[PDB]
Amino acid sequence: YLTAEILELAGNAARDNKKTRIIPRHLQLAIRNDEELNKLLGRVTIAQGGVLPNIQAVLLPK
Amino acid sequence: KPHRYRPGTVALREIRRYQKSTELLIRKLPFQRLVREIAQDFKTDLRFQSSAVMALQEASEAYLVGLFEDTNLAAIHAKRVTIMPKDIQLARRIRGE
Amino acid sequence: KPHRYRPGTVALREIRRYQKSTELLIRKLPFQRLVREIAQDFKTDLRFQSSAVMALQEASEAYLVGLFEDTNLAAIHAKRVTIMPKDIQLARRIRGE
Amino acid sequence: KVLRDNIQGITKPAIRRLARRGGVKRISGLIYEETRGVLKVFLENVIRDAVTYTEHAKRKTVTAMDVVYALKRQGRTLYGFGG
Amino acid sequence: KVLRDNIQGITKPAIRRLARRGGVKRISGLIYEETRGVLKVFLENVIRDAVTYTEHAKRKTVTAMDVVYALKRQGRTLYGFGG
DNA sequence: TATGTGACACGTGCCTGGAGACTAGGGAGTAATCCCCTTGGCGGTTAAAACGCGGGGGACAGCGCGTACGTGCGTTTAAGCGGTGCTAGAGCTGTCTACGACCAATTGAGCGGCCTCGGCACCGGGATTCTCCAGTGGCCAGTGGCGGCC
DNA sequence: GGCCGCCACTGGCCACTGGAGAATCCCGGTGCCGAGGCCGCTCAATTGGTCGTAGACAGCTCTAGCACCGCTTAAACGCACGTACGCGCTGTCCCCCGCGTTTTAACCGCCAAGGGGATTACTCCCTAGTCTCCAGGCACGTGTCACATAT
Repeated sequence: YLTAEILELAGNAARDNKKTRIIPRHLQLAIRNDEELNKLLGRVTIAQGGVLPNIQAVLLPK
Repeated sequence: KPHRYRPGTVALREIRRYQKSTELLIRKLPFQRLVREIAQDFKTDLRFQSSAVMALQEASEAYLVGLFEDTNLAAIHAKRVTIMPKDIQLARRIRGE
Repeated sequence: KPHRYRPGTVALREIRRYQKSTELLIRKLPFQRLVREIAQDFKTDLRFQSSAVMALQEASEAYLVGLFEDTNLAAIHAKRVTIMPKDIQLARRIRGE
Repeated sequence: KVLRDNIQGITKPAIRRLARRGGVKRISGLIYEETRGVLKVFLENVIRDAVTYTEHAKRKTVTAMDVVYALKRQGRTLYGFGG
Repeated sequence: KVLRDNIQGITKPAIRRLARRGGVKRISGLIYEETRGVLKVFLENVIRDAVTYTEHAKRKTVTAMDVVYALKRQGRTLYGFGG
């Protein structure tokens, strides 16, 4: 069940990134944007996952 | 005049780039050399799988990055945009080290 | 003239007192009421050994106190002495809560 | 029979006492209820697991070593009641 | 064979790259050597664990299996190395 | 200091859990080897690291100031003691069966090996997109002239 | 006739605007090598049957928690009131950052050495298990001084 749902998330992310085959960046973006999965795996690190695109508001100009 | 971007513009651009990117950010050979150097301090003549070195690089980069977002949270919490040594010291102590 | 201490002096005095003391700072029976209320929201007719309620207590203010030294370090980090709830949010986020 | 408000049973002076134990000398007024919510969050986070252990023991009454277990699950190991 | 100052091998622009991935907009000049010390302390902790695993394995060859054991032992579990 | 008390520390029955003798067998220690994986080394090749330099943006000092919270004090209440009743229910103990570990077989699903190919990496040309900087008018206050007044 | 207030010009400052320039993506084309799918092996998953036993159940019990009731008193609560604290403004120096230039060493690519991880084989050292037994520590009980409270 859990592999099926994370594979749904990964396939959705790959189709968002227009890729047929899933990559660890898709895995990172999928696992960080599901709050139950993210707080399930806050201390679990993915090889070559990268980070979420996240910029604080005061970092933006004006 | 020659072109010149204002400060922070290129910084935000590379922030977006490296958030977009997934690759390792430090050079492979000096990292492996440092790993061998510090592992020699505990026991002599240690041989390394390159996969082990890459795992160390990956875990180290992720650990450092997470510490850096904590530093960012401290800096914006301190009403500043420039990170400071006391921010990292605070973040380490709050995490419990 | 009725004596009045300047602000912070008393607060430091019971800071020293409660740092000296080990006794529990929570009214026990309202805390037990809150435990039974929250636990009833998941399972009805829950009965409690009093020692379990006690253990839940010192666990609770252990978490709360450690949160307050974290937030106090955050507040003095921000060059302030009056604590804000955003300090608490910062501490919770850095701890990964 | 049921209860509706006991979060206010954790009074503002009790929170003030804890902050003095935390070394906090000056406390904003916005602090108290937000801290009540935070501690409450910690409370169902522990008591859900405590109830889960209690029902899995086929007991209806909560026992203390179940609380000891649920607290060491959160990385919050407590000494003096295990066993 | 014998090397000394490879902590400086983690160069300052590499630290800037890590910071920009970390969302840092501005970096103080005092940051880099501190972060060098921090990543240092972290790395001899984890490779001390790795060395202890490897000598327990009666090996001089460090395996990534030992590495991922060490990282999950410090609560920093890494995926993707055969674990 | 006084004290009086109950927690704490120690005497005592006990039984059960640790230990002594033996056994069987099997997990681990050890020899070989080999080969695969790791180490060691040269040479382009830049990307990256470093160096420098103006210069804007940001930490930070100072101040005012208006506030929200420390401090003090009387009140109500509800926390806390303590005392009784009583029961759910945790928990302890016979029972016998579901159920699952264990032994012989055998296979077929799951893993090693290969091959290829198409998803995907790389590159180069447009299109885009943003942003930063030169103008661009409005606004506001500075400023000189003018007319009335004394 | 000079002065003063008014009035109209004016210059500088500040928000707005268009365009240029460079970064960024997107589109199309090209190679190229991991995906994955097919094929052969094998070992372990399954089937079947057995023995023993783990635990669910039944049943009791006694005990700990729940409720209540009354007293008490300190804690909470709420109001008064001062003061110090966030904190925004202003400014000011100076600190990294963008933009180059140099330079250097990382990396790839290739090549040679060997060594120790892993694998198989053999062995035997050790230990789990069984029977017997007895004493070590635990429950229970009971005096007693450390110290909490009081002054």
